[PDB]
Amino acid sequence: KTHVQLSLPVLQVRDVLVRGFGDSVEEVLSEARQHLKDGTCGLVEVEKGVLPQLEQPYVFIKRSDAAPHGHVMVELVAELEGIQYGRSGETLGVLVPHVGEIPVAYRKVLLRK
Repeated sequence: KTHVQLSLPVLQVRDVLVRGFGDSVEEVLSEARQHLKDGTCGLVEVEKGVLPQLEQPYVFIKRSDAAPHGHVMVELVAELEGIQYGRSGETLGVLVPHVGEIPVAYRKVLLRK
């Protein structure tokens, strides 16, 4: 399927144990997609002071359209030293590995895969 319904655990930035997906734009997009498929991907909501506490390159989920079955349609955009790889809508948050942190909420998304 071109899209997959996912419920992403929303993590507090200070709880996150693994603060990025790797060391290159291509690697972080690769790893983000693998973790989304394996159900091992978390979401951190972006506010003042969040991104400097995480590791670049960043992987964002961005709204790709204006929400089937309550799932917002999203795609992946990476960012490294202020340059983004991909073009999309509003940021829903930054993706990180999930390694058993307790979430505060869930974010239902339809991931363009």
